[PDB]
Amino acid sequence: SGTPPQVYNFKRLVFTNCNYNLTKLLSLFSVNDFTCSQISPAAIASNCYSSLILDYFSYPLSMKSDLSVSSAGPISQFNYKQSFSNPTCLILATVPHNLTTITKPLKYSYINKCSRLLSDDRTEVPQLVNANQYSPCVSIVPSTVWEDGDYYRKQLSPLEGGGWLVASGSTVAMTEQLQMGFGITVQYGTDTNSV
Amino acid sequence: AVNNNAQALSKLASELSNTFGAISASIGDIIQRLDPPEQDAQIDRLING
Amino acid sequence: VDVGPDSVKSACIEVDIQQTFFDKTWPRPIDVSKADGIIYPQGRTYSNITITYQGLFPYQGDHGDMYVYSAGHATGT
Amino acid sequence: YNITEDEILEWFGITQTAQGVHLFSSRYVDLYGGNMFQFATLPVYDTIK
Amino acid sequence: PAFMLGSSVGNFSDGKMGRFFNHTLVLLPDGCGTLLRAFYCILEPRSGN
Ligand SMILES: *[C@@H]1O[C@H](CO)[C@@H](O[C@@H]2O[C@H](CO)[C@@H](O[C@@H]3O[C@H](CO[C@H]4O[C@H](CO)[C@@H](O)[C@H](O)[C@@H]4O)[C@@H](O)[C@H](O[C@H]4O[C@H](CO)[C@@H](O)[C@H](O)[C@@H]4O)[C@@H]3O)[C@H](O)[C@H]2NC(C)=O)[C@H](O)[C@H]1NC(C)=O
Ligand SMILES: *[C@@H]1O[C@H](CO)[C@@H](O[C@@H]2O[C@H](CO)[C@@H](O)[C@H](O)[C@H]2NC(C)=O)[C@H](O)[C@H]1NC(C)=O
Ligand SMILES: *[C@@H]1O[C@H](CO)[C@@H](O)[C@H](O)[C@H]1NC(C)=O
Ligand SMILES: *[C@@H]1O[C@H](CO)[C@@H](O)[C@H](O)[C@H]1NC(C)=O
Repeated sequence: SGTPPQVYNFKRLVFTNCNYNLTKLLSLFSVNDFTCSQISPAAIASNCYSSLILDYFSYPLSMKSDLSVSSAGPISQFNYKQSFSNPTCLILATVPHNLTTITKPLKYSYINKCSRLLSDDRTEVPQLVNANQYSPCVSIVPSTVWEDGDYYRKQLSPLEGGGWLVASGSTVAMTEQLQMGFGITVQYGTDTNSV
Repeated sequence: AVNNNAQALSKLASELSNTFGAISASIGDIIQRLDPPEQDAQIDRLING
Repeated sequence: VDVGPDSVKSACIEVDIQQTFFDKTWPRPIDVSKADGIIYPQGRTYSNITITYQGLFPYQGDHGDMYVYSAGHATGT
Repeated sequence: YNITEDEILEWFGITQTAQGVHLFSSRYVDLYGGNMFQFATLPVYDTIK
Repeated sequence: PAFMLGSSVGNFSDGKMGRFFNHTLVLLPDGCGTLLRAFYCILEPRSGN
């Protein structure tokens, strides 16, 4: 339901004390690309866990090679991260033609740089967004980016370290059909084993 | 001497939970959660340890 | 996207400054031997065993961060 | 959440992990004792600073 | 006790410390210590006395 959000705006859903099945879900998914790291394709539809976390976002196939864990692209720099502490799965899918419940946003986008300067206007340090974490650039970058290289800026309070936070975003136009991406991470002992 | 024998046997009885960098300790769980070409490496790490 | 109406008009009740009365210290640092205020194991309980465990804890005997509430002024009722 | 009244030292704890916000207490399990036990799991979106 | 949490700090109209922006966790014990009203929500100031 609704419009999928940007890759730097990844919506997370957590599942606990319930039952799941991909065959009732993945059948209506036009899965373009299917990868899983530290886990088998059959495990996510067969094995039992303690809890599930699934992050979904809008993601085209143009920056497909940036799905790698060790990739250093801006998507893997200031937009989305993956946890080294748990096995992961990556899904790249497309809206089915006989599926109009979902909606399409204006354009794909991501953040090409996210670094913070200090009050002295001479020292600049990039911040590294952590695994399953959100950069402070998310707090100032809007949900959509109007055009490639859009610039955003904000003043930071001295109690928050002072200086300024600046960022720039880049855009990729829509294809014939909307493409989106999902990341799946499992948890085995983080609570009662019930899923 | 009795404690020496006890700790000598407890070295075996305790070490089986070690992973040696493998993602899990149970061999059945490794072959359940993984494809062959990487569970071979994980099992090999367990074998070496 | 939740529920809840709005309140009465813009008469926020006057808020005072009397921190000098609030500058009192009841000293109760924690005692890990007495075992007060410790996170349990998150998913697996144990029984009758001494276990080394990594987690999130406070230091021994931290004096703390003294805060307290009180009641407002009143002349009679 | 419903909480009854008492006069017993009540401990309470709040933390955040990548799973979400964890709220721990003693009013759910061990009243006359007192430790942490997860009574609430909250779907937080960003890390609290 | 009641606890309010966030990740963005600012100052009020008088410049005093305590103003936060965007979404904010608010935790409030309530009803003579019976309810534990919690919400990640949006705070909006008022401009009266
Ligand atoms: C003011 O007065 C006292 C302190 O001055 C406090 O209230 C009492 O505190 C004691 C603490 O020891 C409480 O005793 C505890 O009782 C538990 C069992 O109570 C249940 O079962 C009985 C029937 O057997 C019921 O009547 C009762 O209502 C409960 O349903 C025990 O399990 C506790 O044992 C714990 O400590 C011992 C060591 O002391 C351990 O060995 C145990 O494993 C366990 O950890 C404990 O003995 C007593 O219940 C409290 N009274 C009340 C009414 O709750 C308070 O500070 C305050 N009391 C007030 C305001 O009532
Ligand atoms: C919990 O562990 C302790 C220590 O291992 C046990 O205490 C010993 O119990 C045995 C038999 O029960 C006695 O022969 C020892 O003398 C005890 N040790 C001491 C120092 O007194 C205790 O019994 C265990 N409790 C349970 C329920 O298993
Ligand atoms: C947070 O509030 C500030 C206040 O102007 C605003 O500039 C900023 O865009 C907001 N951020 C989000 C993510 O809503
Ligand atoms: C708390 O108790 C009241 C009593 O009627 C009930 O209506 C309410 O649903 C209860 N809430 C919870 C969370 O148990």
